[PDB]
Amino acid sequence: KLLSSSETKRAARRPYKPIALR
Amino acid sequence: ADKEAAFDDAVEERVINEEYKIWKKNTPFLYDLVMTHALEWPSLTAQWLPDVTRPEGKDFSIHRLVLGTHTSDEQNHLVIASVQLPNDKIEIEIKINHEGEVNRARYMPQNPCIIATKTPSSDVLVFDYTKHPSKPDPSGECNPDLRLRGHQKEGYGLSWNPNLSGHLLSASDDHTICLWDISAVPKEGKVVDAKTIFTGHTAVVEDVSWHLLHESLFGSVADDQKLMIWDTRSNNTSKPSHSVDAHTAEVNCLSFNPYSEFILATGSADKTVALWDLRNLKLKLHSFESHKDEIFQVQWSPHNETILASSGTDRRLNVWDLSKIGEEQSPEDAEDGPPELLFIHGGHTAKISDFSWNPNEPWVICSVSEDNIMQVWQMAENIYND
Repeated sequence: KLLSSSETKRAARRPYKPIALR
Repeated sequence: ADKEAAFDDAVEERVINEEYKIWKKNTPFLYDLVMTHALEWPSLTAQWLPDVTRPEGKDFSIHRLVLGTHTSDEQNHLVIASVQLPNDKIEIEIKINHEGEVNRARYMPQNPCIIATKTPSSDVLVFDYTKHPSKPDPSGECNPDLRLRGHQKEGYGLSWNPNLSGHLLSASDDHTICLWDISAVPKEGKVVDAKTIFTGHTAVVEDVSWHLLHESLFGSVADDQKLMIWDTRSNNTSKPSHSVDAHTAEVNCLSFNPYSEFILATGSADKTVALWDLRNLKLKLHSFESHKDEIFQVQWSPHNETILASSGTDRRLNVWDLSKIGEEQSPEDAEDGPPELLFIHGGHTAKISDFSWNPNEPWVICSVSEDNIMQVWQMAENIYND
């Protein structure tokens, strides 16, 4: 849960935006 | 002058490389597998062979791909590559001399050693790779096991009947679709002639595909913006059984759903994929939008009935899930695309020429682009597994 499945699904549709590790 | 174009391209290429850098850094989270491999020459075609071999005790399996070449000008080949895939390196295994670039190559389902190819010429070649050496002759002389005639020009569309062994359809820039029955093998005729020619289209025919259940039905799509449904039992070959105004631009591809005998998909220069019900072709079921440029390939998942993928000129491969159609989104999410858009593969940095879903490893895809790159990849399981 550094990265949720939900943020993973969202990142799946924004491949050119860096993934936000919060 | 013309200078503005080469400068504008170079600025674009610069954006493309930046985006690539970001995608590459993102891959650990988006993918359970990503393999990138630079081919000697670009391939215009890709298709997984049906066979897998799983060595005892080992942590991988071996799979194989029909590819081809597209040389600036040098000897062209038809290729069989092997791919080792992790379990639950890529190597060229066969090269066969080929008259020009391989526009498309497809194996016969009933005999996977047989492979049809489309060429820059009007000829549609057929090869049987078991009847050829692995190492091609340094002469570069292309000796095809058959040679099919009927077309006046090249094309792309190519489709073996999965219910009638040896029935081959083909599409051409000449506006026609040819059928061959190579089951009528002669001792060594070594050149065949077309059993039927279908002339319903009034422009370049971009693609053709047999229906997967009903041996008499096939679909074709063309630059006249039409989807046409043909029954080989009707005697009229100038007028299809159905003809649909499918898209607002050229129609480059179609794919029949392998679980739903009434459902198909078409992809277009209008930047959409259209969903169709053969029982009421007057009305499009849905239009999938997200692509930024012309779509050239569309393929249903062989494992998941609601899953479809599309590729084209925008360098992206999109994967769609129909079951998410109509779901509600936050505004942040809706900015990214419609709810049925499941995944955007951003691994490529040039036009995607073809892709193929692996028929033995769910979710594995192989995609090839114009800059020589071939990728074999599999999205992260939590993306789809919920």
